[PDB]
Amino acid sequence: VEPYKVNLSQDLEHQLQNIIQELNLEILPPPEDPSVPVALNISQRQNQVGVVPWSPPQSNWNPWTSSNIDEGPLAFATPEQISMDLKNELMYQLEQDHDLQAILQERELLPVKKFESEILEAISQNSVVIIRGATGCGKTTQVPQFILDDFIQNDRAAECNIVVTQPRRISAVSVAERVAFERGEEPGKSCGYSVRFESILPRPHASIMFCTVGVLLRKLEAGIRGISHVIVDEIHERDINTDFLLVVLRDVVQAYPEVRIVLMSATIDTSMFCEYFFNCPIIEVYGRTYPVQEYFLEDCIQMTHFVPPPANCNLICGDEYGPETRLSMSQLNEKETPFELIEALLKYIETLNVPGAVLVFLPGWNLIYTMQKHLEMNPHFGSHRYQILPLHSQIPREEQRKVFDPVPVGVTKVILSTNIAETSITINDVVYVIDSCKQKVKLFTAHNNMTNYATVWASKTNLEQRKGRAGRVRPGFCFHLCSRARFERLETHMTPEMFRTPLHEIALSIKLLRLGGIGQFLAKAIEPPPLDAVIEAEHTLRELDALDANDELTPLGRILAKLPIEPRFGKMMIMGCIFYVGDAICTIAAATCFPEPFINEGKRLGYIHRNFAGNRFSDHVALLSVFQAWDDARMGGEEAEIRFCEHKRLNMATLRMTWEAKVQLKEILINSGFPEDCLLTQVFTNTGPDNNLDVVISLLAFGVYPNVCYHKEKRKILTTEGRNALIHKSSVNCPFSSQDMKYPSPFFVFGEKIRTRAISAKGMTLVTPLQLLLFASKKVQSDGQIVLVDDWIKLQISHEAAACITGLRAAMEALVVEVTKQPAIISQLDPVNERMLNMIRQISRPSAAGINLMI
Ligand SMILES: Cc1cccnc1-c1csc(C(=O)Nc2cc(Cl)cc(NS(C)(=O)=O)c2)c1
Ligand SMILES: Nc1ncnc2c1ncn2[C@@H]1O[C@H](COP(=O)(O)OP(=O)(O)O)[C@@H](O)[C@H]1O
Ligand SMILES: [Mg+2]
Repeated sequence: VEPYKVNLSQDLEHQLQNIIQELNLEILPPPEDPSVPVALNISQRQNQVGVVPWSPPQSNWNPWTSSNIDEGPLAFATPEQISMDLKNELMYQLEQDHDLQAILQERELLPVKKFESEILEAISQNSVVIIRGATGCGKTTQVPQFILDDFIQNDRAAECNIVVTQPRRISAVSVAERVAFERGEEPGKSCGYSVRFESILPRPHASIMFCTVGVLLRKLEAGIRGISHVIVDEIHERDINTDFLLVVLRDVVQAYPEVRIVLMSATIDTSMFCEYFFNCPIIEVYGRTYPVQEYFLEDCIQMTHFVPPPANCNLICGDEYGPETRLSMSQLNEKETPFELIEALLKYIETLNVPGAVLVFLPGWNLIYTMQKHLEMNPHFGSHRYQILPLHSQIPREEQRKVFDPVPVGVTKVILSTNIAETSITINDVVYVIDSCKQKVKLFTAHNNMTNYATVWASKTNLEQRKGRAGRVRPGFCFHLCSRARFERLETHMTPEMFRTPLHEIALSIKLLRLGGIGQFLAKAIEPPPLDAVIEAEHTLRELDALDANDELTPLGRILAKLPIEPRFGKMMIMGCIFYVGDAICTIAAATCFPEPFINEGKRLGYIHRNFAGNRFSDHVALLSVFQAWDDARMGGEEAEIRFCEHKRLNMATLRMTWEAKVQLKEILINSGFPEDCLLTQVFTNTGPDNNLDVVISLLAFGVYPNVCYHKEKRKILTTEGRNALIHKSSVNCPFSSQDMKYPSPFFVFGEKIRTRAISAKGMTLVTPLQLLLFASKKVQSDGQIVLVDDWIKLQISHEAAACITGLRAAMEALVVEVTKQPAIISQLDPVNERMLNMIRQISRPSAAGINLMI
């Protein structure tokens, strides 16, 4: 499209030239001929292979707080006292609690129970152990208890502190709350969880800490201090952080052979892990399972006499089935889930007349919420006959526990669940399974910066373990919604995350923990990542100045490594602190770790939701506005909060988690030397002119880069690549069917590129051309009249202004490096550097680009 004109005032034009002359930067001269455009865009230490240090549990050391015990009963108490005190407390609890006895009886029926003696024997004599058994035997909930009680009953409760790693956030919290119940406790006594931005630490001795691997790695700066056993759960799922930890722990096992690693896996080939850990023993666990009659899409269409509404493996069909079964299946698009058939399959399950729950496997939040409303709109699937419980990570823990509840007699329990119900948790009374045969994976391509949340085909392993969910109670049934032809064009195993995930967050961990070369360390992985991913990670971190030319951790990189956030968002927060808008930026950063706090239900945003935006045309401004209004409503107590959150249609749980995350991000910046006065909550207006919010949007543009786009007409936008895309339906910038939005700038930075039959941009914020050139661009080529931004945008703007705004970028990044050496210096900055920040504040203003949002 034709270049967008930028109306820079003459006063601003000269101010930019002044500060560049004061900063001792030259204006790169124009090109001799417009044909050749000039580009305006402008330690000696090494590490060796070291091991993470280890030490066993002490009496006076708290492993969770990583501190000494000076005051309290266990201050200077002996290991022998503690051992008896905890034993006597447990032995008294068991005989005085008839409710705990009933629970302790349920435990001793679990298939894993009859292997207890063997597991304890293996772990006691061998460093590393693999506990292999079918999903639902009780590996996760019982093994850590067997190990703890074995030390308690034998008067060694002081010599036991267990770490249990889980792949998912909800697994670590659920299991903590479940094992707590199984000991008649709440989390905080002998059982605790530690996840990103949430923790209930357990007691200092005879304790189990359930956690995500990410948390554990961030706490290993000091080393594995005061831990006897490290249990790595659900290794078969091949979480990238789990794979990485197994590299770290194998080095720990070798240097400190007294430590006790315990790997626990579903029914897969564990030779790869066995060989990796020096041919360690494999304890086989198993209970009674029933043969499950497995059906494919052909069987499902024939048994139900189904007819769909008005390469592809549906066009291929077995010749042993009926003619109409062939013709019906043909009309089903395999890149959809057959919603109407699942509804018809539920009806068939009734006709069989054998009471049991139906576990439906769907990919992601989107298709489960679609399946739910689809059913409930049919009165037949009401409370009278049916109980439809959704099961994904983003549900409240109130509703996640309701899947385990028995239902009233003559009612069917249908679980619309994700891959969480595959191997992580087992549901009881499951006789029926409907497998969509799909997975939702986070595929990232760094060349165009596309976050592809794609629905892809599951493996034979997945189908085999999804089938196994039906055969725990009685002879079950599994309904695969994939052709017999498709089952052949399916892989044996899924691509492990290590092969298809960005490694820059693992690369910082490697350097922070001082484990040597990024490539050197990652070469020791059980299945090393692709070369191009390691090169990309090293390049990305060198660009941010997180690493130097020798690939060693800079003072900036050290901060980014300690922040549990995308390194680029980490740098955005550091810059926020220099501009004294740290709190706002910490809020924005935190918000990216949780779902949108707005309850939309799929439909476009109403008045209430859009009113938070103001005149800024920003989902990010809307989010900050919600937090300013919600934080005020909190002062009226817990009930006033619930009334505000329900009146405005906000997820109160999401706002609380985000705020707690913001406080923890703020905490790490303080500990890094940043002053508190640059992180104080500041009042702002989302309609009136506000210079603090102008800067916040500028630093936002830096953060989400290279997610920039240009608006065409209606919902159509063109991306960084120069390809057409759509404004997401959930955005405040998304118009209604008719009324076209007159945007005062066609430019937008945004959060992520959700791919669904097209390119859609979610979490959109309006930016001015000055912000584009300053923070939201790398390559800028000028021909004297027209500048070319990243070879996809042309601006009819002054050559001197473009070179000067590009000057400020380099000046700003130069200041960040100087600030990260001693963050205290942001309070007392050089007069020239304060004048450079004031000039960034100036071009941040809408007025500086000839725009008035009020009009
Ligand atoms: C609340 C508080 C007050 C003071 C200090 N710290 C915390 C805290 C918040 S979260 C947390 C944690 O996650 N600690 C933690 C987890 C894991 Cl998984 C292991 C180990 N111990 S170690 C390194 O492995 O020896 C330790 C501690
Ligand atoms: N929150 C819970 N509510 C009810 N039962 C549960 C809960 N968590 C686990 N269980 C039960 O514990 C048993 C084993 O669970 P788990 O330890 O996760 O097994 P594994 O890790 O071997 O697959 C199952 O019968 C399951 O139903
Ligand atoms: Mg398990």
